[PDB]
Amino acid sequence: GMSPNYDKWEMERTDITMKHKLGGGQYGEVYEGVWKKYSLTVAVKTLKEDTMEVEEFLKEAAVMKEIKHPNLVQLLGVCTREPPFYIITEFMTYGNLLDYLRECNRQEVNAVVLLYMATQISSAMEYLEKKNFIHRDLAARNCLVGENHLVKVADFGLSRLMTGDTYTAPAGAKFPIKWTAPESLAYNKFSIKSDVWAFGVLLWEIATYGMSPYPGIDLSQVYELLEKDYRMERPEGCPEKVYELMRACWQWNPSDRPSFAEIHQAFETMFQESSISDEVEKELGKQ
Ligand SMILES: Cc1cc(Nc2cc(N3CCN(C)CC3)nc(Sc3ccc(NC(=O)C4CC4)cc3)n2)[nH]n1
Repeated sequence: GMSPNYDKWEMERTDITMKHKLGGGQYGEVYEGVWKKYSLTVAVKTLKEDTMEVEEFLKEAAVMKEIKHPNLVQLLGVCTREPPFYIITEFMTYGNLLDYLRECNRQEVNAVVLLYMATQISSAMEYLEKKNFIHRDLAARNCLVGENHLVKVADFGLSRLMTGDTYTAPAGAKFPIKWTAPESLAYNKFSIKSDVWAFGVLLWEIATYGMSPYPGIDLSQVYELLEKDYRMERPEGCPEKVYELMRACWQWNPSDRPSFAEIHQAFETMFQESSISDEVEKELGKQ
């Protein structure tokens, strides 16, 4: 018999040491912290006093208690009973994937590692796909990097458990044009298929080591271009099979886009073969 107000996810703020702010203010009020009890470094997202976004914060916290996967950043606890609200998650030492890609050593982050990243992400999405959840904000900036190129998807502020086949965002809502599928931009309609489209754009960010999508193109012209069947070109050095998958993710009709299960299977096979090849190449100097 547990105590009356026992809540398995709650923890006292005093258990956490708050340190420096992370993400240079780009990700809101998030700080690096330490869960003293375990001398564990953790990430802590908080909410400013006053704020008119408390509901959004609680929802984000709620969703994280519902998902668990090796490639989804893990919620460790929350402080949502009174005033300063906290969301505590495992710490990913290398930060967000976009900056990781923009500052990496390409000798280390090579062809094999890029496929490994996409394989890990598709794995997480296959999990969400089968749970019938939508992420709604897939982008390299929303993925994190740990030791040994470990990659996990994060930022579930818009993640939704779907009841139907689609989700209609409220009128007036604004979205990241470059990662947003046409049906979403035009009718605010989202589905696992719109996440697939987004995944295609994320593959492109990986392939280009973090370049911003649709180079030089004006945001106001993106939709018109897509409608005429324009799509970003194959990045220099990007394997043909990967670009094909990319193009499949950008099929105009959501029903024509592949499933994450299919995407994951494709990358798993490409990663394996590419990995083997890399190890055999190293073998050329040591047997
Ligand atoms: C969730 C999470 C985040 C992390 N790790 C990090 C690490 C990081 N770094 C800054 C730059 N150095 C060179 C490397 C480490 N910068 C950020 S910037 C950042 C901070 C927080 C969030 N997201 C949240 O707190 C969400 C999950 C509720 C996203 C990006 N996040 N581990 N776990």
